[PDB]
Amino acid sequence: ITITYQGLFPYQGDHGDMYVYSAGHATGTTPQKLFVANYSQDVKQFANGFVVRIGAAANSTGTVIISPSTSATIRKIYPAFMLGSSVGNFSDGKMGRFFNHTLVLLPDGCGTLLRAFYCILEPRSGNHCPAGNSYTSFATYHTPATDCSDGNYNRNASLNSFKEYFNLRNCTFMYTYNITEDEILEWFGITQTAQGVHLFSSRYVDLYGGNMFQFATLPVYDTIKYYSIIPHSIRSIQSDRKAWAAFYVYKLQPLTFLLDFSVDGYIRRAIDCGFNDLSQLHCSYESFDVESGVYSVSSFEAKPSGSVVEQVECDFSPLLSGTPPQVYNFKRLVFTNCNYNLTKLLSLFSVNDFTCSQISPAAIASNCYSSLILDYFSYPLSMKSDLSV
Amino acid sequence: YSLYGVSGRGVFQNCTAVGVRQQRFVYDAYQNLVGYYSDDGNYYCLRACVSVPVSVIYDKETKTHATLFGSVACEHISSTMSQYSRSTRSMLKPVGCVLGLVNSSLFVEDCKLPLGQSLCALPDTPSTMRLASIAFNHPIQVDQLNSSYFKLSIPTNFSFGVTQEYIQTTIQK
Amino acid sequence: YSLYGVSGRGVFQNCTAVGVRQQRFVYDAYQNLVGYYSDDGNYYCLRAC
Amino acid sequence: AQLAKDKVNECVKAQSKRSGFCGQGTHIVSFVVNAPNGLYFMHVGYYPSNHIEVVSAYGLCDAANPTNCIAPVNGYFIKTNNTRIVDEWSYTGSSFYAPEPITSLNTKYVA
Amino acid sequence: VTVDCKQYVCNGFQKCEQLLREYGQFCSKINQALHGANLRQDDSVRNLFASVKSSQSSPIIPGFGGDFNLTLLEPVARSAIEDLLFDKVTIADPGYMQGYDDCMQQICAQYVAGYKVLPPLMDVNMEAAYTSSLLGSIAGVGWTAGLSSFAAIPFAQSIFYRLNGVGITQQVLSENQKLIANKFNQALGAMQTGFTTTNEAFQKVQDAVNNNAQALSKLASELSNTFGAISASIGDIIQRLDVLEQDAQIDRLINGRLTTLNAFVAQQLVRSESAALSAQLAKDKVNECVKAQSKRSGFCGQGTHIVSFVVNAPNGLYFMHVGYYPS
Repeated sequence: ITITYQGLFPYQGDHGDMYVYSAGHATGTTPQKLFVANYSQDVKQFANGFVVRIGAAANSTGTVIISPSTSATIRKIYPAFMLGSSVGNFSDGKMGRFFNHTLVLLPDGCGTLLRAFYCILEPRSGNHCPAGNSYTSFATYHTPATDCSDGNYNRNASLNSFKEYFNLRNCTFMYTYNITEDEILEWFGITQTAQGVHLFSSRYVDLYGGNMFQFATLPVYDTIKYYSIIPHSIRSIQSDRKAWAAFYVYKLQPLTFLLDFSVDGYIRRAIDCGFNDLSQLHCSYESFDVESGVYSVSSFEAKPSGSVVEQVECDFSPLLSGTPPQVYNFKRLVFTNCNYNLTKLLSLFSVNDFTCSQISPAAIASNCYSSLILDYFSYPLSMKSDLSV
Repeated sequence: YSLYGVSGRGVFQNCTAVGVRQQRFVYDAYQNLVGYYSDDGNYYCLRACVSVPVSVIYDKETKTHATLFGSVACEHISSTMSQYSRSTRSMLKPVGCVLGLVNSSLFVEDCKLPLGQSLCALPDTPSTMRLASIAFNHPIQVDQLNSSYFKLSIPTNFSFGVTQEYIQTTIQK
Repeated sequence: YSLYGVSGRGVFQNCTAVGVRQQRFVYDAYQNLVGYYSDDGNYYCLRAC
Repeated sequence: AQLAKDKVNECVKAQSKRSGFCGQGTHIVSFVVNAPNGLYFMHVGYYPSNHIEVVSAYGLCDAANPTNCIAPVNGYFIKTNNTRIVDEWSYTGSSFYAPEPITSLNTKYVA
Repeated sequence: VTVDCKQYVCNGFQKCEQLLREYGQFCSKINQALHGANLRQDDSVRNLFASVKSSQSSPIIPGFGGDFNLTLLEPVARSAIEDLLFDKVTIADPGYMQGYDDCMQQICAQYVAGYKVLPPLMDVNMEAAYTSSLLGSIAGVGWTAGLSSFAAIPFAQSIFYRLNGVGITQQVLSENQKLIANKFNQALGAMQTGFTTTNEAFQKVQDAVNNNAQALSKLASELSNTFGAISASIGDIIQRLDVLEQDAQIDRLINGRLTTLNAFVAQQLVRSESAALSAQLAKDKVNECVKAQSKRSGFCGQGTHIVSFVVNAPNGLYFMHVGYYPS
């Protein structure tokens, strides 16, 4: 069956966000500094979640990234994500710190499992660690010479690297999902409902076609508002450097698609109905094919600009005319139902001090009120310490 | 705009001169306000929102869409117009001006054939895109003579036969 | 029949072979289910009354 | 359906000397077959398609003035005065192609 | 007229657009239904004029019949009587790259959007071309002797044979005398002066333009502003409460406003089908009363019919049947 269906989809032509992981620095014999992008400080809004194109360039020839003049066969690599409800800065001021319980999705074992865990992430204090000196970014890594030897993949390699930057505390779960090793393109997705966080993959149900199906619901009931991509760097030596397939993240939103279901049930075509009038027409008819003619698609309404508000002008008059009385005979101006230019009034005088209580001078110019009272009097600057709330 | 207790979206113009002028709106027989007041003190008569009444000229045989605007404008639009809300909706994708503005080349290009898919006033728009043919009519006009003789257009070939129309007679019961 | 969260009245037959096969119904463009799954593991496609 | 009965009694039995309804051309035969829910017609019409502009009158006269023109189609061409009209052309001397009405203006041939 | 639903309902507000999503089947059936209605109507226009012209004009020369003063000449393109029944009919429409901007300088088929009027498949010069070649074929085709494989005969002799036919006065009366010509021209002269107001057909014409203009603009003015329970064009727009109950009042306004839009679509199917019945009647009036004579009573109104002329009226044809009246 074909149909029009309303659900979470990426939009037609969306380039998404591209991420790439790189081999680290190395001599001929020794891995050195990790080599990463600035992804940890780039915290994104989760909104409705996202889908991920994984491994698309696998097989093709590409650069090694850290050594652009060096090309290599591209291998699939899996993405890692940090998701949570509250973010901020690390002690040295850098962005990318997730507070309270944080969901971490971290592949491991040279791409043969996914770990999903929900813990408080306590930043560690050693050199280059997030609560230590010389911190730049956290990251994960593995060391292929020792972690990816035939028949003895190190399941925990990435997890162990993560544990160097953070202590995991009060974990409510840690699940693992096995992955068969191959270089096949795949799709991953993540959403959330009141039932928890839902993980999707093409791997188990449509490995060769890409349709995503649910493989887990994680008991995460605090709403995810933020995510970041955890940079991974591969601690290879120079002669072992590979190129790792970029992956692409596309945000989801509620859209109505034409979905074309094959006999075997899979979706091999779709139309993003809102993409343009032609696609719109194409969707009407509840079919992929729409007969040749003129089809009316809706407007195109203009954008609001110059939002006129009408209500006028507050009367500061009797202040300027005469002798300001003494503080104990202060005169009171009351203001109901009018517009005020106060920065006007304060441009006449030379202003020496401006302090407010339960408000700011910035704020008190901007806001609207139901009542404004202005009290004025003669008063010497010498006695500023006595005119205080 | 956003006036006193009333919301709305309008294009104010300094118009003349119809109203009450002491209380400060003017309606036209409905809920709407057409529309001056409030400014101090003039006549800023309002209007309804601007909408571009767009369409689509598919052509599924060659799979070539061609977005036509309704009746405006060759001059006022911009390509992938950024002043307007809904393509519809997420993404979009200029020659007129006989009907309206079209995002499809080209100018007439006369005259063929005529047939579908047969757009509006008279762009007959074949494909392949390549709009605006005006293919009419044209009868084989015998000319009228002046004197006692008068010309006449008799033919030479029979060429019979057509299938013709269904006449429906019933329902399914 | 009376399946998991779904009621209904149908005539199951061992039919072939259209579905998803991992979650366990199949609809046809409406609320109805036409109709196999659930049996273990075959294709008992259902019909209306 | 009352229209179909009007199309069977006119276009199917008789000819019917009327335009579309009996679609597009001087109608000749029409056939009826039962379609789904309705009838269906296979109206066999004429379609001229090779038009040759020739010249009238309008008739003839002589020293004495009885006329000709027309039984039923026009003219009376020239070369010399020949009469296969609608549709093809052109006949012999008339002899049964001629009622004999009153004379008209543009005298002697006979417009 | 086609409504552009999913932006008629609603005015273009995203929550209301999502509540339309929920009803994404109904809107598709609306615009699907109107596009079908316009293809049926457009095939009535196309099939009508393809059963109008076919063959063969005189062509249009300033002297048709000597001396029958015919107003139906094109002066040059929309002849003079056609100019009278387009000037005297009150249309506030249309806009084709001058009327949109011309209304922007200030009916609202191009401002609510909302509803939207499509152009009528044929430019006015070309409908004028059909009926002008039809006026060319009045004389020769009105002869007959077969429809249509003929002719070029002057219009005067066409009305002496059309007049010889059913007003069966033979040749001695039309010879002695004519003028008839001044009585024919006198008849067409009172046919020039009299349109308003007591001369329906013409009130039928403005019953048609006021019919579809009334249905379109006035029914669309009833559809919007106002219908619903709280209906300030968005139920609780931004300015009033709630946010939770906003979907409730808005869903009242969408169920109601779209339901009444669906009543408009049923109405367009009704007047479209009756318009196709009457258009097939017009094709039956052109092939009988306009080409041939037609030896039949009203239809060819009131008297032994002689000539009949066709001019394009608003939305329809228009006939100037020239009948006999004994007295």
